[PDB]
Amino acid sequence: SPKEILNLTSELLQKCSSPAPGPGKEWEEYVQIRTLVEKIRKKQKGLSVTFDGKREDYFPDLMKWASENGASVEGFEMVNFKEEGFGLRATRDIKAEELFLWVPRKLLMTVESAKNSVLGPLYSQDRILQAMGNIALAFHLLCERASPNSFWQPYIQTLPSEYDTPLYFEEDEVRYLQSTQAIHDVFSQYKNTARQYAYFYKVIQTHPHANKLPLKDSFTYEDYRWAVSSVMTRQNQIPTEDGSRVTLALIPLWDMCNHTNGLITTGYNLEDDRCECVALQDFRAGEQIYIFYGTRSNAEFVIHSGFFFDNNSHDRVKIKLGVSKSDRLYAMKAEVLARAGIPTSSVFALHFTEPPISAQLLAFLRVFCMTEEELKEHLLGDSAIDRIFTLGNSEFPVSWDNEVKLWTFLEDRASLLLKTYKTTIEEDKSVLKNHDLSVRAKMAIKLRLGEKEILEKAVKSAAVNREYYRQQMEEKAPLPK
Amino acid sequence: TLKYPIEHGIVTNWD
Ligand SMILES: Nc1ncnc2c1ncn2[C@@H]1O[C@H](CSCC[C@H](N)C(=O)O)[C@@H](O)[C@H]1O
Repeated sequence: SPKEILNLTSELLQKCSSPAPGPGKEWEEYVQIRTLVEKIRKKQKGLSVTFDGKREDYFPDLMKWASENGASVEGFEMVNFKEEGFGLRATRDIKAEELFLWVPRKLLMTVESAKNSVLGPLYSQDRILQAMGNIALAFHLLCERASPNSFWQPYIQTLPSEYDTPLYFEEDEVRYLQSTQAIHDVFSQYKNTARQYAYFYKVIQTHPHANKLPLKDSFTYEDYRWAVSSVMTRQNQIPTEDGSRVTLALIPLWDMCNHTNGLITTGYNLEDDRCECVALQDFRAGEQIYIFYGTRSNAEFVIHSGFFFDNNSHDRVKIKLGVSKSDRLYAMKAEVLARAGIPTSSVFALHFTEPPISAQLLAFLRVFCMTEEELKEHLLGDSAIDRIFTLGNSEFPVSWDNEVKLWTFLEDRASLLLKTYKTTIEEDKSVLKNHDLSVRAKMAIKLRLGEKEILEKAVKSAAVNREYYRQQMEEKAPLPK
Repeated sequence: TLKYPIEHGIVTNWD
């Protein structure tokens, strides 16, 4: 039994350490790794540490523990909402901009507190823990979870026991994501998590510095999946106590807030050394208290936060572009891009906005479509630097011809990207309307639908811009300057 | 504005 798991993890480690098999076999590799992980999971006993009470049975201890250490505990209560899970609900009227939530640093779990814990000796030895603060947080969480007298037990006992990150998806739920951009990040997350589990399983067994860890006695795959999912769905970047650099931290109590659209209203107060949150909007008594997590895409929300946000105003897809080495004007284009601070090839973003492209992508596309004569004007003479300076400004085109070319290219490229999907937008909408699906299945289908809808809007916006600049060209309008 | 804005669930690299 004990030698069997070591065999499987060794088999899992070589499998997940192997290089990518090419993109055409990435699904087969994913299923192969899934098969090994489930075999290990069926031979283990789930979470090493489980608690007798329900999740809500421990929230009063969280409040008492946070109150003794200087945190705000009045004006809100914990409620199990259907849509978002557990969250905060106001018990009094809270006005927008009111400072209603604060958490002193003493309560936080940080990379620094991980270094000072029982994990300290192993942390001082393992290059992965030293380089990856998020993984160190995950093991800090696991070691304190298995320590009954831990200072952070009131926080750990109120954490979720499961998440909706793709690590928890069924095979057929991930299968909805075939042919999308997002599935490659799902592949990487699964392979990384499996490789990390097998690596640290062997490290804990071979390193004498790990002999005092509770994980030396029990460390299951379920433990690791839970720990990394807890960190990825809740971790935060804060300044060190010195204020000279940044670190990663879990912030109890405040991280129970669920997400809505708006602005970030949570910041660190270094003078008083505590996290502070002001109300994003008015919250009447009985209304859920929301915060704005950040300007993340729905792909990021699904993969790293475990939920899909309808009406995400910051949604985007990726588009990879680069100047071809077979372009006769490669050297000139690469130099103009270098002088503008833009790489010759990169992954850009297409936004669900008008225009769908940033200033950096606009600048790239302009250089991408420049003639030799236009390139020389951005490389030579007393006006070249001024021309570089306006490259990302929609109000100052290189020429009407350059604009028509770049919007034609983007229209063609976004149209071609749409042709690489296994389903159409209308088919996805029919699936959502006519099938009865799990939460995780709809996250996947809405993800693949959102990718095509962003590309479809980008096609329409580029076609409209092509016609605008074509009109300027045929009317011989003076260039703005 | 916010000197140290805190992003709930900020995305990190896992390898
Ligand atoms: N707008 C939203 N819609 C659905 N789920 C949300 C959401 N905002 C936050 N969540 C959920 O809340 C998690 C962030 S931690 C927030 C507290 C959490 N609901 C809990 O019970 O502990 C995310 O992983 C996501 O599952």
